[PDB]
Amino acid sequence: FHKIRNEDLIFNESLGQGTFTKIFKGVRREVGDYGQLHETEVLLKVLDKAHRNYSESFFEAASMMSKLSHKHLVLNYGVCVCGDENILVQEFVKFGSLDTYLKKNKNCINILWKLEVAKQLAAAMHFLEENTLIHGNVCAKNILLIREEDRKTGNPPFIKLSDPGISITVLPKDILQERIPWVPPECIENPKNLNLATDKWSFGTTLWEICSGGDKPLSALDSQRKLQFYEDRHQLPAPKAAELANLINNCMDYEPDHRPSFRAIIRDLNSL
Ligand SMILES: Nc1cnc(-c2cc(N)nc3[nH]ccc23)cn1
Repeated sequence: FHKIRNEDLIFNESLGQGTFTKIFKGVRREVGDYGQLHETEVLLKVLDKAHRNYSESFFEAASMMSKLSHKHLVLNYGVCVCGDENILVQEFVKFGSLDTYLKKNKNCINILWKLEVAKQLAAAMHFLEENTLIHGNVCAKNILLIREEDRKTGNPPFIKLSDPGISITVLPKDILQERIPWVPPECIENPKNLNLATDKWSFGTTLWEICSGGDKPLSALDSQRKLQFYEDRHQLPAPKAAELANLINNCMDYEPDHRPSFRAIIRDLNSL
């Protein structure tokens, strides 16, 4: 990772919190192409000082995202590890993450919008699958909206997949259980089972989010009941707009080896 000095970063408003992290809007002062000076809007993702012992996994997450370059993967600009800070500096995405956007625009997101976003996410995951690169935390909170749909010019929405954060292979068990049903059953059994099939399950859960208007699946269940949901081999209810429900359930297969390739997922989406 490129090293960015603290002096070149300005922290502005808080945008929220993640697992052992806090996120801010900020500005990066930099020399850009042709030697021009720029003040660039950035997302600043800060590891909590109390959780400094996760710094390797925290940065390994971003390192994953920058191993490869792709139009549907968030851009990491660098890191700031001056002083006692562990900061990831990322591109600033004006419209934020899809969990919020789906709730706020629930009245005007239709089947075609959801299909286009699902296709784009499946394209990103196919690229990761072809490169045998595990993401490990696919969810609507980690999908960023670069561009809104503009029917007046035909333009579809455009999304990117953000970094997974600290890996489920190192997080406390209680956090993994709270993350059912994004974390697949085999990873609740043994977080070391994380592998490419993990991301097919979580893609199903994310498609359920995209079809459910801001709702979080199983949010009414406490952690014990989420565990028992897996023990009883239940599936998520179909979204009211159920066009993708069979794909959701085929991806959320309790047998990891039976989950379909992202090539097959893409062919299924193109059939609709
Ligand atoms: N790479 C990223 C990631 N998230 C945002 C973002 C934008 C916004 N308008 N509100 C937000 N609220 C929380 C996060 C966020 C921006 N850029």
